[PDB]
Amino acid sequence: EVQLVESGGGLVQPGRSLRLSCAASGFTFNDYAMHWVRQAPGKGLEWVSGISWDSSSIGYADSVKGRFTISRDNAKNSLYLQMNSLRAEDMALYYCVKGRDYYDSGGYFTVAFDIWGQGTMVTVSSASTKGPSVFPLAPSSKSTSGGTAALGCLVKDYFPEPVTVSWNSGALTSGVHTFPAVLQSSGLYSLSSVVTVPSSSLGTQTYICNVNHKPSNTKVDKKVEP
Amino acid sequence: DIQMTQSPSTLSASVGDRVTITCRASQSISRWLAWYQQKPGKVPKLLIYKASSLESGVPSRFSGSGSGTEFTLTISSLQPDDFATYYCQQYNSYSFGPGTKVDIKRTVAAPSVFIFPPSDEQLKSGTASVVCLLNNFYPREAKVQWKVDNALQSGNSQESVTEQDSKDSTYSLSSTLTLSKADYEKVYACEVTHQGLSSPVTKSFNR
Repeated sequence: EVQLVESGGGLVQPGRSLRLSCAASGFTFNDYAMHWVRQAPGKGLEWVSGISWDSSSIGYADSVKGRFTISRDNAKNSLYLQMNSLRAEDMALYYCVKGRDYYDSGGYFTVAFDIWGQGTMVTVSSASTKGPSVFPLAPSSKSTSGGTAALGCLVKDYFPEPVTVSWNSGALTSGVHTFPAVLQSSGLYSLSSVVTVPSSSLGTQTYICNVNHKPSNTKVDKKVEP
Repeated sequence: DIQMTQSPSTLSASVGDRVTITCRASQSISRWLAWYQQKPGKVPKLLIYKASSLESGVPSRFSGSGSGTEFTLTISSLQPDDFATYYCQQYNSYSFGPGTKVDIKRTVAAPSVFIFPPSDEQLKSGTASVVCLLNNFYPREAKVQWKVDNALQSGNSQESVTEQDSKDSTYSLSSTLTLSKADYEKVYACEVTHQGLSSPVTKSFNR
């Protein structure tokens, strides 16, 4: 299976550096141009940089020229982006992306930009890494309607993104709404994750939320009840 | 450089409608155009390359056309799961268009309104969060006010909204009232307005 696994994203002061990496597998890495593409929160896709199979040609968007350096190590099937003098505009999700085959000039049997890495987050900020507090949203008379109750978890005061939330270790997906994070004036993120379930199941089932905030090495399970 | 533009920037349309999204290049790029679908929280997915070639295993309701300067992506019969932002891209120097965000039109559906007071656990550390939940409504537009002992609030609440549900095309919405433990020792009410409710609705609790 054809894959691009990214790493090296994280939190860095304005003016400082980070190196992204991307490990390729399931295809002949040596034969392909490779690219970086980014997406700032709630905005569009922006092509950032590309590099030929043998590194003999390299391209940059005007907004990164002189600050970013793309490179590759074909012996290690790896693509890198060295980012220096990081600023606000560079805060984004960064995608590793598979380009054109060297041999197929016209793309008569090959298509470019078909395989994307999962993304890695770059946060540019002087603020501190902080784990979330995880509070229950308890089901009650005031969170019920006919045959359904709503319950949840409040995941408050973390920096930077992201945080993930599951219910009962993935065994409960149906009826889950995990809300997008919002920035609180204080400069920290917060979100809720809720789920609606049969009201009669409150007696038979246990509902636990699994919160993971990798940047702070915080894992928390919270059981939530009437 | 080559500038890519798209129109309209957003559109809403019913299940079964024919939708047409337009992409434009500042200068001629022949058939060197690609189209991407991005669902929120997921990586972009290539739908069309070389203006009209369908990428493998992409449903046949998607089609592309154009050569030169003007391009279209057509969804012949829109489905609930086609909710996304669609980006064109010039296939020579890799630059993207700004995207068209497609929403699914469906029948009006009034929200279910639930309220949650602060947890005991939280209260302990001197902060209180009241959460009001609007569940499974359409359309996305809504109004939530906070009242405390009848006093209407300002600036001390933040809202968040989910993406369209891919089965039933509804939205849900959280409003979170933030107050100190101090201030919270002082009947808390979430009031909601929406096209589906004949008149506004208020969920509240005491203490």
